[PDB]
Amino acid sequence: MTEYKLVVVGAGGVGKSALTIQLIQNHFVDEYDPTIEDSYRKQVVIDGETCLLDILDTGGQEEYSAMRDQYMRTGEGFLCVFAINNTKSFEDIHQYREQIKRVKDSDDVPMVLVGNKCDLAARTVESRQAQDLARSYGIPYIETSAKTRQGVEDAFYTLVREIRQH
Ligand SMILES: Nc1nc2c(ncn2[C@@H]2O[C@H](COP(=O)(O)OP(=O)(O)O)[C@@H](O)[C@H]2O)c(=O)[nH]1
Ligand SMILES: [Mg+2]
Repeated sequence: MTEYKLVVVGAGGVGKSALTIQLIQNHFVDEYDPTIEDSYRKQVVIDGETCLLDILDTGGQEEYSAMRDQYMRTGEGFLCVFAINNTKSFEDIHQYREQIKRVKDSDDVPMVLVGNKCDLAARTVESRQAQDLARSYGIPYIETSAKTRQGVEDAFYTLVREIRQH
C-alpha cells in the first residue's frame, strides 16, 4: 500500500489542528491544545488507489522537535495554511516556504497553499491575493473551512495529487 507523508505548517491559530482533526474524525473543535504536536494516520482511497496518509500537525514555532525535523526532512508534501481573516498569517507564508525550500534544497516541492476559515465573514485576505501568491510559487491555492468541512478533503487530496506529479 502506498503511503503519503504530509506536513501541515503555518502561523499559530490559523486552523492547522482543526483541519487535520476534521479530516481524521469528521468533527470541528473550538479549542485544541495549541501545544499538542503529533502525527495522525488515515487510510483512504484517492483516485482508485488505497493509500495511507501520515500527517504531521506541527505545533509551536521557532522550535525543532525531533519529530518535526524528521517529517520536515522526510515529508513529501506540505500544506501551508493561513486564515482568511488573519493578514499576518498570510504574510507569514513567505517564511514557511523559504524554510521548506531550504530543508529540501529545492524550489520544486509538493505544496498546496490553504486559506482557512472561509466560513467567517469580512475576510481580510482576498482570494485573488492568495491566488497570486500561489501562482508565484507554482502551486495550487484552495480555500477551506475546518468548521463546515468545505474544501478540507480537496486540500489534502490535492496535496497527494501534487506529490504524484513529482
Ligand atoms: N470559524 C472557524 N474557526 C476555525 C476554523 N479552523 C480553526 N478555527 C478556530 O481557530 C482557532 C485555532 O484553531 P487551531 O486548529 O487550534 O489552530 P492551529 O494553531 O493552527 O493549530 C480555534 O479556536 C478553532 O476552533 C475554521 O475553519 N473556521
Ligand atoms: Mg495546533
